[PDB]
Amino acid sequence: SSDTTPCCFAYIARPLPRAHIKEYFYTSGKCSNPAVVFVTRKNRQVCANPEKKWVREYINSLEMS
Amino acid sequence: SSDTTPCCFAYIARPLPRAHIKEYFYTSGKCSNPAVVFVTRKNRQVCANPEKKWVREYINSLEMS
Amino acid sequence: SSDTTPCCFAYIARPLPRAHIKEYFYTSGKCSNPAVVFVTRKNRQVCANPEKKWVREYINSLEMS
Amino acid sequence: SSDTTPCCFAYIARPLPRAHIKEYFYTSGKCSNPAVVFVTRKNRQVCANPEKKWVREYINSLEMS
Amino acid sequence: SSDTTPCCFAYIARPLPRAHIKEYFYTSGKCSNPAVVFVTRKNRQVCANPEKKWVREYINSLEMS
Amino acid sequence: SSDTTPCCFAYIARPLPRAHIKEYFYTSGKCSNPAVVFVTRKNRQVCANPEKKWVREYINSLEMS
Amino acid sequence: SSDTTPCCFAYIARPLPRAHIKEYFYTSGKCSNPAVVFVTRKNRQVCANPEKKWVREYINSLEMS
Amino acid sequence: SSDTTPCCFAYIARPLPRAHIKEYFYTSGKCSNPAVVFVTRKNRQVCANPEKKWVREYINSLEMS
Amino acid sequence: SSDTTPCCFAYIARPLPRAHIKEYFYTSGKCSNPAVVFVTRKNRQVCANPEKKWVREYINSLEMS
Ligand SMILES: OC[C@H]1O[C@@H](O)[C@H](O)[C@@H](O)[C@@H]1O
Ligand SMILES: OC[C@H]1O[C@@H](O)[C@H](O)[C@@H](O)[C@@H]1O
Ligand SMILES: OC[C@H]1O[C@@H](O)[C@H](O)[C@@H](O)[C@@H]1O
Ligand SMILES: OC[C@H]1O[C@@H](O)[C@H](O)[C@@H](O)[C@@H]1O
Ligand SMILES: OC[C@H]1O[C@@H](O)[C@H](O)[C@@H](O)[C@@H]1O
Ligand SMILES: *[C@H]1O[C@H](CO)[C@H](O)[C@H](O)[C@H]1O
Ligand SMILES: *[C@H]1O[C@H](CO)[C@H](O)[C@H](O)[C@H]1O
Ligand SMILES: *[C@H]1O[C@H](CO)[C@H](O)[C@H](O)[C@H]1O
Ligand SMILES: *[C@H]1O[C@H](CO)[C@H](O)[C@H](O)[C@H]1O
Ligand SMILES: *[C@H]1O[C@H](CO)[C@H](O)[C@H](O)[C@H]1O
Ligand SMILES: *[C@H]1O[C@H](CO)[C@H](O)[C@H](O)[C@H]1O
Ligand SMILES: [Cl-]
Ligand SMILES: [Cl-]
Ligand SMILES: [Cl-]
Ligand SMILES: [Cl-]
Ligand SMILES: [Cl-]
Ligand SMILES: [Cl-]
Ligand SMILES: [Cl-]
Ligand SMILES: [Cl-]
Ligand SMILES: [Cl-]
Ligand SMILES: [Cl-]
Ligand SMILES: [Cl-]
Ligand SMILES: [Cl-]
Ligand SMILES: [Cl-]
Ligand SMILES: [Cl-]
Ligand SMILES: [Cl-]
Ligand SMILES: [Cl-]
Ligand SMILES: [Cl-]
Ligand SMILES: [Cl-]
Ligand SMILES: [Cl-]
Ligand SMILES: [Cl-]
Repeated sequence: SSDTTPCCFAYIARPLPRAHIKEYFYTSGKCSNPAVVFVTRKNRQVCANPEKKWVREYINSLEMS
Repeated sequence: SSDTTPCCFAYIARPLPRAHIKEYFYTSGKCSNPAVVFVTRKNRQVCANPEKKWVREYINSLEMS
Repeated sequence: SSDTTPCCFAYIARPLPRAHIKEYFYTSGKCSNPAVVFVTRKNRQVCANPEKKWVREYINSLEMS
Repeated sequence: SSDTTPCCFAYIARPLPRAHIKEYFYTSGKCSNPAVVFVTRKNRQVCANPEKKWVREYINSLEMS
Repeated sequence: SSDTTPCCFAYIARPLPRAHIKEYFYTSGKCSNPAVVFVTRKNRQVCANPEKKWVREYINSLEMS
Repeated sequence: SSDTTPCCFAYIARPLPRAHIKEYFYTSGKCSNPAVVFVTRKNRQVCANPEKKWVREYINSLEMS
Repeated sequence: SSDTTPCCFAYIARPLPRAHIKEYFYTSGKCSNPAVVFVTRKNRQVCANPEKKWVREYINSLEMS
Repeated sequence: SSDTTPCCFAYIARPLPRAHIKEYFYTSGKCSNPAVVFVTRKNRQVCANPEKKWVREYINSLEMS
Repeated sequence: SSDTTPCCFAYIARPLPRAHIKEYFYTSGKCSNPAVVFVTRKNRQVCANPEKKWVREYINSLEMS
């Protein structure tokens, strides 16, 4: 186990393919920049802006299943 | 006693969507900071500030179902 | 994923059986108390005193295996 | 790969066993808090304060082979 | 470990042979240009245009397997 | 050209010790931020601000021997 | 080794025009005085003090071309 | 070859004909007075003040071909 | 014209073939090491030990021709 925290300082511009996304998570509140991280099936991890529509829709899609 | 207990040391500013939350709990009073943790349908866990209005509203909504 | 942190507030009195320990970790520096956590074969987390000899020996055993 | 960055927001107080440490690294400059992360043989990861003598000594020990 | 980031400034013209791709990832959101990087079996990183059909199909192939 | 190139988007404030640096290089002029990367004996890589006095002193020392 | 190497034993105070410089190099570390030599388009060669701010500004500019 | 250095201790006031100049050079930093030497086709050599505009313009003209 | 000075830090071991030598000169008194430089027909500069008999004979040959 690790004491480090994953933070984001920038976001991807174009929406990654929804079908590739395995899960998501909100970055810690200690992070200076609020962000969402999408995790793909092969464990690519992409920082996303929670203020974006497609990001919110993706999260909504993941939770409601 | 000797079991770990979850503590929060910060809160994200942006409120997570009410419809995603399935339950909540208070962190132990032994923690340095008072906190509420919202658990989502997919078991994402977010620390929240109990002194915030929207947090209170969420808890009320969760309790009054 | 969760942004809560496993913190300890008490140390186990009786040394755990070594053959039950599958792994260990140090609690975050965010926690007010320094602590070692052992994870058992049954995935239970047990806080232990970092200064105790058996604790240091278990850790050294786990790392040097 | 991932575009999240490991950040530290607190430091361990007690020096961890030098012999357990496999490597170290400096956290990114994006991180609000400057830190050093020690990585053990079994990949425990511990945040450390680079302004501490034992931390600097450990780093010196690691890089000088 | 390094705090530099792999960024792209040009996209390969000829589609890479699929059988040589062993991994992909998206460049950080910090990079000025959006890009897809394919990692070859010879461990070389190749920038590709995210909009190109063969690029999206390669990614989709890599994630769904 | 289709190869990725290292870019820096921040610098740690605390100068790493001169003695563990074995080499340096400038990031591509295509990067949004001008930067120097110091490579340690154990191949840690740290982004540095070329406009800083200590960075230039280090480079001079590395190149004058 | 038996070949001569250029050394500098002083520096002109007034910085030469940046636009005139096409390249630069460090004198050998064997030279008693550390120095940078700027080479103009018409191949004039001027000794410069590497500890000067404008000199490192020039070098940085020449590198992030 | 010679280890004497050409130095200037005064400057011409009247600008010499640009078309007569085939080259220029900065006097060494060893010289007490910073200066520019213009060399004519028939190898007349004139000391000039680099702080004067016409001198700078002449140099700029020579370097930029 | 250049502000740098040709200095030597090593003496050639095998005496140059006399017929290859075009001219000679003494390195500046500014150089930390005394030396003789022979200029070859191919316009290369070779540092030589000023104490060696063959060096002094070559110089004597060149001056008394
Ligand atoms: O990864 C989430 C949590 O991990 C802990 O190790 C860190 O100390 C916390 O600050 C963080 O919120
Ligand atoms: O790739 C690793 C990370 O290094 C950090 O320094 C950067 O802020 C990130 O943008 C980058 O993704
Ligand atoms: O002008 C080209 C210059 O390149 C440098 O690397 C050499 O040390 C100089 O001797 C040479 O004059
Ligand atoms: O590593 C950067 C290199 O850039 C070249 O242009 C310089 O002449 C070298 O002195 C330098 O080492
Ligand atoms: O230092 C001795 C002198 O020798 C001459 O050849 C150089 O042009 C001067 O710059 C130098 O100062
Ligand atoms: C790492 O340690 C345990 C798992 O061993 C737990 O998930 C903690 O939350 C994490 O920091
Ligand atoms: C969420 O949990 C930890 C951090 O909380 C880590 O990044 C995991 O990869 C992710 O699933
Ligand atoms: C992860 O992706 C590649 C490796 O595949 C690279 O090392 C980057 O540094 C990281 O983002
Ligand atoms: C250093 O590289 C990345 C971050 O730069 C990651 O945390 C690795 O685990 C570490 O060794
Ligand atoms: C004179 O000697 C050689 C030419 O033979 C060289 O140019 C030196 O720089 C100069 O002092
Ligand atoms: C510049 O080179 C030497 C001195 O550096 C000499 O004066 C020449 O005449 C000039 O062209
Ligand atoms: Cl965005
Ligand atoms: Cl899914
Ligand atoms: Cl609900
Ligand atoms: Cl409020
Ligand atoms: Cl606590
Ligand atoms: Cl004991
Ligand atoms: Cl500390
Ligand atoms: Cl080691
Ligand atoms: Cl941060
Ligand atoms: Cl150190
Ligand atoms: Cl960039
Ligand atoms: Cl393209
Ligand atoms: Cl296409
Ligand atoms: Cl070194
Ligand atoms: Cl230029
Ligand atoms: Cl620059
Ligand atoms: Cl004048
Ligand atoms: Cl001309
Ligand atoms: Cl010298
Ligand atoms: Cl001899």
